[PDB]
Amino acid sequence: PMPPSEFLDKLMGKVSGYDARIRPNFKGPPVNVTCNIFINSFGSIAETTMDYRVNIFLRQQWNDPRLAYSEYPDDSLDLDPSMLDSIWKPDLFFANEKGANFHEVTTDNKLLRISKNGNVLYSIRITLVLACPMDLKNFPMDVQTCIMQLESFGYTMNDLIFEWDEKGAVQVADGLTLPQFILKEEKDLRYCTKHYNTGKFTCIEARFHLERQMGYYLIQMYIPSLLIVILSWVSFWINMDAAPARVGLGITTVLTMTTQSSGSRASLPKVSYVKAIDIWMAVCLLFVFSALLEYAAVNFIARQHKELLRFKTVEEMRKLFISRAKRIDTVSRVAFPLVFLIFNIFYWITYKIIRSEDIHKQ
Amino acid sequence: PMPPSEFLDKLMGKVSGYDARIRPNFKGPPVNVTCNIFINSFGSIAETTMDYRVNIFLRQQWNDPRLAYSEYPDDSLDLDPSMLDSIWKPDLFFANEKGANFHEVTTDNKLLRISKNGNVLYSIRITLVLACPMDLKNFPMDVQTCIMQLESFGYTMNDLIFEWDEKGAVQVADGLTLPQFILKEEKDLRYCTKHYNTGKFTCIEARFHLERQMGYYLIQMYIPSLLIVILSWVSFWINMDAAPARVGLGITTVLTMTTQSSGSRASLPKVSYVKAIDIWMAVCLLFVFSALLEYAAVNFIARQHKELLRFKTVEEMRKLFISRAKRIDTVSRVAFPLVFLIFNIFYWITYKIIRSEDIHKQ
Amino acid sequence: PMPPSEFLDKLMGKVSGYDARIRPNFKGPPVNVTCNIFINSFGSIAETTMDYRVNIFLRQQWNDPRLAYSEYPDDSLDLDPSMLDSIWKPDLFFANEKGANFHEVTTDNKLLRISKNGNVLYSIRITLVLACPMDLKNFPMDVQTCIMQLESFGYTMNDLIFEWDEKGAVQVADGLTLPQFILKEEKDLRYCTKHYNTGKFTCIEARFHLERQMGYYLIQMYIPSLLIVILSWVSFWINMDAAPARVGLGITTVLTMTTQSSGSRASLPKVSYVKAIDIWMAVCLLFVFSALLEYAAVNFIARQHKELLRFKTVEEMRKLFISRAKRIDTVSRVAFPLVFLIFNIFYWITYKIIRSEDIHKQ
Amino acid sequence: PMPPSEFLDKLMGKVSGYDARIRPNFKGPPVNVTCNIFINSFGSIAETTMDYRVNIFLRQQWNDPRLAYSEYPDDSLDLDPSMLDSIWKPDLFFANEKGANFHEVTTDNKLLRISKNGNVLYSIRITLVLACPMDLKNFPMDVQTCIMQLESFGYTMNDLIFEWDEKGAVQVADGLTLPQFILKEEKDLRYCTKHYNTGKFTCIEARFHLERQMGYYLIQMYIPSLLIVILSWVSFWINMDAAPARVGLGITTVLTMTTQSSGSRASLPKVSYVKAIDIWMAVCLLFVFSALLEYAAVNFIARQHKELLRFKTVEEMRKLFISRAKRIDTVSRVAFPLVFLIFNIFYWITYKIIRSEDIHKQ
Amino acid sequence: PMPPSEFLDKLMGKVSGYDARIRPNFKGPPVNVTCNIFINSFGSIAETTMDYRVNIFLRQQWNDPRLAYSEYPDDSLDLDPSMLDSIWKPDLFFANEKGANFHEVTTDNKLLRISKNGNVLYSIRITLVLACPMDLKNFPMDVQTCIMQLESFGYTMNDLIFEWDEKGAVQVADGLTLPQFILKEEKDLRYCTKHYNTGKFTCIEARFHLERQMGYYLIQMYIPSLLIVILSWVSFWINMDAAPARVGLGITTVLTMTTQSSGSRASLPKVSYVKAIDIWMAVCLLFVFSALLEYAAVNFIARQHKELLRFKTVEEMRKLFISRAKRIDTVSRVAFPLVFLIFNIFYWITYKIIRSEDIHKQ
Ligand SMILES: CC[C@H](C)[C@H]1O[C@]2(CC[C@@H]1C)C[C@@H]1C[C@@H](C/C=C(\C)[C@@H](O[C@H]3C[C@H](OC)[C@@H](O[C@H]4C[C@H](OC)[C@@H](O)[C@H](C)O4)[C@H](C)O3)[C@@H](C)/C=C\C=C3\CO[C@@H]4[C@H](O)C(C)=C[C@@H](C(=O)O1)[C@]34O)O2
Ligand SMILES: CC[C@H](C)[C@H]1O[C@]2(CC[C@@H]1C)C[C@@H]1C[C@@H](C/C=C(\C)[C@@H](O[C@H]3C[C@H](OC)[C@@H](O[C@H]4C[C@H](OC)[C@@H](O)[C@H](C)O4)[C@H](C)O3)[C@@H](C)/C=C\C=C3\CO[C@@H]4[C@H](O)C(C)=C[C@@H](C(=O)O1)[C@]34O)O2
Ligand SMILES: CC[C@H](C)[C@H]1O[C@]2(CC[C@@H]1C)C[C@@H]1C[C@@H](C/C=C(\C)[C@@H](O[C@H]3C[C@H](OC)[C@@H](O[C@H]4C[C@H](OC)[C@@H](O)[C@H](C)O4)[C@H](C)O3)[C@@H](C)/C=C\C=C3\CO[C@@H]4[C@H](O)C(C)=C[C@@H](C(=O)O1)[C@]34O)O2
Repeated sequence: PMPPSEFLDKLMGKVSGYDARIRPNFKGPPVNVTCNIFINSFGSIAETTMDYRVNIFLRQQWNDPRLAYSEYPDDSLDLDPSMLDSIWKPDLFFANEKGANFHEVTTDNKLLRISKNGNVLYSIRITLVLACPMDLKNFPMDVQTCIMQLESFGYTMNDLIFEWDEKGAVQVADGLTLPQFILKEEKDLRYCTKHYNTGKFTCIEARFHLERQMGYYLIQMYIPSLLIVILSWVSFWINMDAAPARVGLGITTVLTMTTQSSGSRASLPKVSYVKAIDIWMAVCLLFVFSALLEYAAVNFIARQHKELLRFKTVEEMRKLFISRAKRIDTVSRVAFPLVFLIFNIFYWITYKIIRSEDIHKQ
Repeated sequence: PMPPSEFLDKLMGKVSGYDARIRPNFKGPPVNVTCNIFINSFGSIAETTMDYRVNIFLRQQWNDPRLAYSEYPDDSLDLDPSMLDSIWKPDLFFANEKGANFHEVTTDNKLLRISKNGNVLYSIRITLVLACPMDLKNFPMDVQTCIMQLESFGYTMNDLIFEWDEKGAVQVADGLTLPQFILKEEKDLRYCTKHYNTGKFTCIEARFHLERQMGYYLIQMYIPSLLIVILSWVSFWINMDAAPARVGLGITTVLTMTTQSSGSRASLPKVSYVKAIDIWMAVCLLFVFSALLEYAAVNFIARQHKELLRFKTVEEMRKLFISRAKRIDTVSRVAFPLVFLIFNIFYWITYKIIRSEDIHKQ
Repeated sequence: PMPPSEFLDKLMGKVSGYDARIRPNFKGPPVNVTCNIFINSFGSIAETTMDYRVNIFLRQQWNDPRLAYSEYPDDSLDLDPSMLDSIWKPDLFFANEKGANFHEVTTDNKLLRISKNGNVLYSIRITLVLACPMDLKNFPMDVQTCIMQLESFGYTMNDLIFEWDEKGAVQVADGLTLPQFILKEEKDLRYCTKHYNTGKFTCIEARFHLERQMGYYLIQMYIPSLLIVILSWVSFWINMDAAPARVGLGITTVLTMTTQSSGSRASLPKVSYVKAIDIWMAVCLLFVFSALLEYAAVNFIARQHKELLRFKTVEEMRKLFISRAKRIDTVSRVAFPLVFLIFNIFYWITYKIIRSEDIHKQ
Repeated sequence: PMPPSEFLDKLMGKVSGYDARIRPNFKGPPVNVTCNIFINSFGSIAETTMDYRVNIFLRQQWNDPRLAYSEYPDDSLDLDPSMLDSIWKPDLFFANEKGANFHEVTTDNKLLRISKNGNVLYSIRITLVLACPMDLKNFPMDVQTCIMQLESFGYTMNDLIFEWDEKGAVQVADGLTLPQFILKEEKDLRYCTKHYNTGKFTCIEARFHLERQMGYYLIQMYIPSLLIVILSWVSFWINMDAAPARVGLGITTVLTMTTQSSGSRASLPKVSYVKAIDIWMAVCLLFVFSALLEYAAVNFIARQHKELLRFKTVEEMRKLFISRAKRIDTVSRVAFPLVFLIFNIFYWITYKIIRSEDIHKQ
Repeated sequence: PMPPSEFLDKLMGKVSGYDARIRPNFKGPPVNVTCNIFINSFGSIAETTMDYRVNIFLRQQWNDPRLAYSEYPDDSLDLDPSMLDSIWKPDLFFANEKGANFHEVTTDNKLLRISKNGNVLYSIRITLVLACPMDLKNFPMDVQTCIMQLESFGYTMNDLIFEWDEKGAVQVADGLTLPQFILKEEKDLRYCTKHYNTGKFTCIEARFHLERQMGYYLIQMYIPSLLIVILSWVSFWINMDAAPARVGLGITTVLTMTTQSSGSRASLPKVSYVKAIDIWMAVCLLFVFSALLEYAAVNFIARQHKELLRFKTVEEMRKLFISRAKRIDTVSRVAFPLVFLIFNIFYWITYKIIRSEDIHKQ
C-alpha cells in the first residue's frame, strides 16, 4: 500500500544517514565484490599496435548493509538507472586499456538491482581497446593469450577485495565468431595483486587463448612462393645456349620472390626476432638463387668450352665439357624438387610439433 | 483561456505526483512500445571491418496514464524538446553497434508529442555504426543481410515489451541510393528475445537484404584477367626459335597475373575460406602457367632435335621432331581458347544458379 | 538613465511571463524565419565518401512580440551571447550532414541582437560535413551540384515556416578559392517541403554548381597515356628479325598501360557505370594491344616464309612474303597515328559538346 | 589584515554591481585589447589539406574600471583560474581554423592576473589547426606565408577594438625547430578589418614567412632522375647490332622515369598549374625518350643498309650508311650530356633568380 | 565514536574557512610539491610525426596546513575521489604534449589521501601524446632521448615550486617491453626553469634514453641490398658475347636497388641531413652501377675488336683486344667483392665507434 516515491527517496535521502561517499561497513572488514563479464563483441584485433577491442557487460555484485529494506515483500526490485549518483559504486579500472567509453545512446546503458538483504547488482556496457602484448615467434600458426586485468584505484587490499564469480567465469555470446582467430573454450582465472609504493591493490584477471586460423595464410603466402619455386624449376628444361631466356627467367623469379617477401611482412610490427615466414621466404629465395647460380656455372663451363674450341685433345675435351654441362642439368632437374620436398616435410612437421608443444604447455 | 505555462508545469511539477523515475502503471502489466524507424541515410559500407553507417529517425510510441489531460480540447499538442528530462523515456540500446552519437546542432534533434489520452511520440535522430557479420563465400555476387537489433537494458520482459509497428515497418527515404549495393524492397521483421543470467529482455530486429552490384567488378577485375590470358594466347603465334621472346612474354604474363590477383584481394578481410575471385584468378593463372609449360615442352623437343642433329635415320627423326613440334603448337592454338570458353560458361552458369539459389532460399 | 542589469533581467525574468519554451504568438499564424548563410570556408571535397566540408555563418531572423521594448531609444542593442538559454531559438537541422560541431574557442561563437520592434538576429558559426551524392558519368570534366538542405525538427508547417532572404542569397567570402574546383557565381534557391507520417516540415535548400578543373587531369592522366601509345608506335621502326626487341617493347607497353589504368581509378568510389577515363584508357590499351597483334601477324608471315624456304616457285613466293611483310609495316606506320588522331578529335569534341550540354541544361 | 575570501567575493559578488554580461565602460568609447601570442609548438604542416598546427599562449590585455581595488597594497595579485566565469572575458575567434581545443589536463590551462588600476591579463593555451592557402608555383624551393587571423564575434568596431602589442609582436620559443621548413626572423603585423552586412568587426593578423628547406628534395628527387639520365647515356656505348640490349635499356629507363615522376607528385594537392618538378621531370623524360628515338633512327639506317645489301654502287653505299650510323652515335655521345649540362645551369640559375625575386618582393 | 560524515564535511564546509581558491599558507613561502610518476604503458612511438604515447600515474605530494586534523587517531585516512572539487589541487601541465585525456571509466581514476599533519597524496592516471624532437643522424642505430616536461600555469616561482622525489625518480612497471626500442635503466632528472615576460615558472623534466634495436633493420634492409650486390657480381661470370643477358641483369639490379632505397625511406620524416641508410644504399647502388659500367667498357672494347676485324697487324691486335677484354673480367671478378668487403668493415666499425661515442657522451 505504500507509494514508491517516498520509499525510493527514503533510502537515498539526506534525512537518512546513507552518506554515499563513505564505503559500506566502514572501519571493518573489506568489501567483497564478485565480478562476471559477458563478452558481447570481440574482434578488431590488430597486430601492428598490439591491441584488441571488446564489448563487455560488466556485472559487479557487492553487499551494502545500509541499503537493506524490510517494508516491501518483493525480493528483486529492479530500479531506474538515473539515481546511480549516490549508491557507492565501487571503483574499478582496467590496467591495460585505451578508450573505454560508456554508451549514452537513448539512455545510459546501466542496470541497478538492489535485493532485500542488501545485495546490489550493477551492470554497465563498455567497449575497451584492451592492449595486450603478443609473441610473434611463429607467425602463421600461433596461440595468442590476451590478458584482461581489472583492478581498483584508491582503495587498498584491506578495504576492497575483488573476486571472480563461482558460477561460471566469462560468458561469451552465442553465435560470436572471429574472422581471423578461434576462441578457445576454457579461460584462465588467475588473480594477481599489484604492489605499489602507496599500497597493494586488489586485481583479478582473465586470459583468452586465441588460436590463429591457418586457412588464409596458406592461400595468400605459401602457395605463391611455391609457384615461384616451381617456375624456377621450369627454367632447367630450357636450352642452355638460349642465355637471355634462362637468365631473364631466373632473375625475374628472384625479384618477385624478394617483393613477395617484402610485402607479406608489411602488416606486422617491427619485431626483432626471426619468425616462421622469415624462414620460409628465406629458404624459397635461397632455392631460386641457387637455380640462378646453377645456370651461371653451366654457362661458365660452356664458356671454357667455347674458348678452348676457337682461338690437341680437342674432341675429347669438347666431349668432357658438353657431357659435364649436360650432367649438371640432368642431376639438377631431379635434385632440386626432391630436396625441396625434404625441406617442406621437415619444416611442416617441426612446426606441427612446436605448435602442439605450445598447445600442451599452454 | 488557460495560459500554457501553468499547464505545462502542472503535469511535470513536483506538486504533481508524476515521479519520472517510476515507470507507468507500476506493479502491473508491461508497457508496450511500438517502434518504427526511418532510414535517412544508409551507406559507408566497409568490408574490412564488417560494419555500416545508418542515419535513422527512431520513433517510439508508448502510453502513459499519468500524462493524460482533459482541460485542453486539442488532440496533438506538439511540445518543446527541452523538457524531456522527466517524461520517462524508455531505455533502448542497439545490440551490435559502435559510435551512436546524438545530433546537437542548433538544438537537440528531438520530437515530443503527447496525445490527449496519454499516447507519447518520441523521435530522435541518431547515426549508428552498426556492425554486421558478412559471409564472403561468393565475393563478386552476393546478397548480404544486415541485422539491426533494438533491445532494452535494465527492464525485463515482464516490465517492458518492444513491438514493431503494424502500419509499415521501415520507411526508407525517397531518392536514397547506394553506390555499391542495391537495397531490396522487402524487409524482415523477426523479433527474438535474448536470455541472460539476470533475466530475459525484449528485443526486436530488422533485416535489410543488400544485393551487391556486379558492374564495377566486371570492369576492374574480370576483363584485365581476360586481357592477360589473351596475351598468353598471342604467345603461340611467335616463332619457336625465338626463345627469349616467347619466354619473356610468358614470364611477364605470369608475373602480372600474380600481382593482379594479389591486388584485388587487398580491400578485403583476412577470411579463411575460398571465394569466387580466388577460383577465377586461380584458373586464369593456371592457364598462363600452362602456356609457359607448353613452350617449355616445345623447346625441349627442339633441344632433342638439335642434339641428335649435331654431335642413322637422321632425316626422318628430324622430320618427326619438327612435325611433332609443329603439331603441338597447332593443336594448342585451337585447344587453349576453346577450353577457356568452356570454363567460362561453366563458371558463369554455376554462379548464376548459386546466386539464384541464394535469392530463392533467402 | 536606467541601468542595464535590471533591463536585461526584466525581459527574461521569471517575474515576466516570457516562457521561452512557448513559441511566439502561440495559437496563431506560423513564425516566419529568414535565413542567409555566409560561406567562410569551402573545401575538403572527397569523392570516395561523397561529402564536403563547409564553414558557414548561419544567420536566422525572426520576430518575437514579447521581446519588444519601448524604454531605451537605441535600435540595435547588441547583447552578450551567454544569455541565449531562454530566447526561443528556432530548431534547425541540416538534412544531409555528418559532424556539425559548434565552435567553443575562447567563447561560444554566437551573435544575439534584438531590435526595438522585436526582430531577433541569431548568428552561429558551424562546420558541417555535408554529404552530397555525385554523378560520375564524365570523370575528368563534370559539373557537380552540391545540395545543402535546412529543415526543422518538431515543428510542422503550420507552426514554423522557413524562407530564404530577399537581399542576396548566399554570401561567399572574398578571396575564397578551391584547388580542384571552380565555384559558379549563381546559386539556386529551390525550397521543397518534406512530408513524413508525423506531418509536413518546412525546408529550404541551396545548390552550388561546382565546375571540376581540367588542368590536373590533363597532366597526370592524359599525357602519360599518349607517351605509352607513342612508344608503341616507335616499335614499328625496329627490325622485324629482332623478335625479342619488338615483343618485349610491346609487352611492356601493354603492362604499363594496364597499371596506369588501374592506378588512375584508385581514388574513386566503386561506381557501376562507364566513365570517360574508362573509355580513354580502354582505347589507348586497345591501340597498344593492336600494335602487339600486328607484330604477331608479321612474325607469323615470316614463319611461313622460313618454313617454305628451308625443309618450286620458291623465289617469287619469298618475294611475295617479304613484300607483304614489308607492306604491313609500311601501311601500319602511317595508319596507326592517323586513326589515333581521328579518335582524339572525335572524343574531345563529343565531350566538349556533352560538357556544354550539361552547362546549358544545368 | 583583511582576509582574502571576502575581498575576492566582494568584486564578483551579486551584492556588487559588477554584471559580467555588460561590457566595461558601457555606452562609451570602445574597449582596447592588446594581444601578444607565444608560439610554443609549430609544425605538422601538411600540403595536401593545406593546414598547419600551432600551440599558442594567447595573452589578452584590457582595462576594466569596475575591477579596480584600492584596499590591498600589492600591484600584481595573481588569481586562481576557477573564477573566470564572471570577469567579462572578450570574445575572440580565429577566422581560418579547425579544431581549436582547450587543454583540460590536471587543471584548465588558464592565467588570470588583475592589476590594481584595472588592467587584466588573460592567458590561455590552445592548439589550432590553422588553415592557410599555399601557392605551389615552385615546389622544391618556395617561401610560404602562413596567415593567422584573430577577430571578434558579436561586438562591432565601435564597441571592441583589437590591437597588437608594441613591445614585441610574436614570441617564438627558444630551441623551436621545424624539420621541413625554416621560420624567418621577421613577422608582419598587418591588421585588416572585415566588413559584413551585420557590421564591421575588428581583426588583427600575423604572417609567418616559411622557407622550405631544399636538402631533402635534392636527395630524394633530383639525384635519382640524374641517375636515370646517366644510364640512358650509357646506352650509347653498347653495340648497335645488339638490338634487344639497347632497346630494353632505353625502354626500362623511360618506364622508371615515368613511375618516378608519378611517385614524386603523390604527396601533393591536385593543383592545376605547372610546378617546377613538372618541368624537371618533363625535361629528364624528354632526354631519355630522345635517346630511344636516336637508337630507333640508327637501327632504321641499318635496316636500309641490310635491305640494300641482301635482296650497283653497293660498296660505297654500305660505307655511307655505316659511316653515317657511326657518326650519329659519335656525335650523340658528346651532344647529349653537354645539352643536359646547359639545361641544368639554365634551370638552376632561373630558379635561383626567381627564388631571390620572391624573397626580395616578399 | 565520531561519525564520519560531519568530519568530512567539517574540513571542506563553508562554515569552515577553507577557501579552496586560496593557496595554502597565503602571503608566505612558496608551496613545495614533490612529484613521482609511474610509467604504466610506454609505446606507440612514431617517427614521422615525432611523438610517443605514455600512460603515467602522476603522484603529487604537497602540504596543506588548514587540512590538518587532530580528532581521529588514524594516520592515512584514504578518501573518496568525488570530493576533489575543493581541495586546492595544484596546477600542472605538460609543456610538450597533445591529447592528455583523463580516464572516466567506471569512476574517475583518482586517488586522494590526506595525512594527519596535512600531507596530501594526489594520484591521477593520464595518457599523454608527448611530442619529442628526435635526431636522425644515424638511422639504423641511435639513442633517442625523449623529454617529458612538467610545469605550472598561473603560479610563479615565488608562489609554487616543483621538485622531484628523493626516494626513486620514475617507476617503470615490471614486465614492460617495447617492440622497437630498449629503455635504459638510468633516467636523468634535470630541472630547468622557463622564463616568460609574465614571469618565471617552476618546471621539472625527466629524460628517457631509448636504444633503437638493430635486429629488424638488419633483416629488412641490409640483407636484401647484399642480395642485389651479389647478383650483380653474378653477372661477371656470364658470357661477354651474350649482350642482352648481361645488360638486362645489370639494368634490373640497378632498378630494384633504386626502388628498395626509395621504399626504405618511406616511413620517415622529410629530414634534410644525410642518414646512415642513405650512405649504405648509395654505396650499394654505386656498386651495381659500376658493374654495369664495367660491362659497357667490355662491350666497347669488343666493338673496337669487331670493327677492326670486319670492314695489317690484325691477328695480334685481335689478341690484344680479346686478352684485354678477358683481363678486365678476370680482375673485376676478384676486385669487386674485396673492395665491397673493405667498405663493409670500414662502415661497420665507424658506426660502431660513433654509436659507442654517442653512448659515452650521452
Ligand atoms: C573484351 C575483353 C578483351 C580482353 C578486350 O579488352 C580490351 C581491348 C581488346 C581486348 C580484346 C580490354 C579492355 C577494354 C576493351 C575495349 C572494350 C570497350 C571499350 C568497353 O568494354 C565494353 C564491354 C563491357 O562488357 C564486358 C560493357 O560493359 C557494360 C556492362 C554493364 O551492362 C551489362 C553496364 O555497366 C554498362 C552498359 O557497361 C561495355 C559496353 O563496355 C570498355 C568500357 C571496358 C572497360 C575498360 C576498363 C577501363 O579500366 C579497366 C582496367 O583498369 C584495365 C586495367 C584497362 C581496361 C581494359 O581492360 O580494357 C578496363 O578493363 O579492350
Ligand atoms: C606532348 C605529349 C608527348 C607524349 C610528349 O610527352 C613528353 C615528352 C615528349 C613527348 C612527345 C611527355 C610529357 C611532357 C613532354 C614535354 C612537354 C612540356 C615540358 C610540358 O607540356 C606542355 C604541354 C601542356 O599541354 C598539353 C601545357 O599545359 C598547359 C595546360 C593549361 O593550359 C591550357 C595550363 O594548366 C598550363 C598553361 O599548362 C604546358 C605548356 O606544358 C610539360 C609541363 C607537361 C607535363 C609533364 C608531366 C609531369 O608529370 C607527369 C606525369 O607524372 C608523367 C609520368 C611524366 C610527364 C610527362 O608525361 O612528360 C608528366 O606528364 O615530354
Ligand atoms: C647472407 C646474405 C646473402 C645475400 C644471402 O641472402 C639469402 C640467400 C643466400 C644469400 C647468399 C638472402 C636472405 C636470407 C639468406 C638465408 C640465411 C638464413 C635463412 C637467415 O639468415 C641468418 C643470418 C642472420 O644474420 C645476418 C641471423 O640473424 C640473427 C640476427 C640476430 O642475432 C645477432 C638475432 O635477431 C637472430 C638470432 O637472428 C640469422 C641466424 O639468420 C634468414 C633468417 C635471414 C632473414 C631473411 C629475410 C626474410 O625477409 C627478408 C626480406 O623480406 C627479403 C626480401 C628476403 C630475405 C632474404 O633476404 O634472404 C629476408 O632478408 O639467403
